[PDB]
Amino acid sequence: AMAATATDKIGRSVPAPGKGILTTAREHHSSVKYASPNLNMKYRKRQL
Amino acid sequence: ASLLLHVLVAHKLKKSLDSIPMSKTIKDLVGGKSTVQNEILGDLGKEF
Ligand SMILES: *P(=O)(O)OCC(C)(C)[C@@H](O)C(=O)NCCC(=O)NCCS
Repeated sequence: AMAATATDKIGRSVPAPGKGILTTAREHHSSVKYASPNLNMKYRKRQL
Repeated sequence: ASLLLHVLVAHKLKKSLDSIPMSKTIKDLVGGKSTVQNEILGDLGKEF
């Protein structure tokens, strides 16, 4: 379903593990009061 | 113990005695290189 890679940030320890892969869950919550047709499969289907 | 510690930490970072000031910490002198911090702490435990 998904496959992703991420680097982390400025650093000086090559073997230290980091949180770049957190980015796979990135999404924008500034405007979120009403549900989004794009997430609703019935809508997507109707459009197809 | 100040000559012995200065020399062991200086020789590990591969720098002359004047390059390493005694006022600075092991974490400071090492930068982010925690691989080298673990070696200095292992060497100080072996020594004293
Ligand atoms: P520093 O704070 O980066 O410490 C060096 C370390 C080698 C002891 C540390 O970074 C470490 O535990 N590295 C291995 C992390 C790990 O298991 N990542 C997955 C593949 S080994």
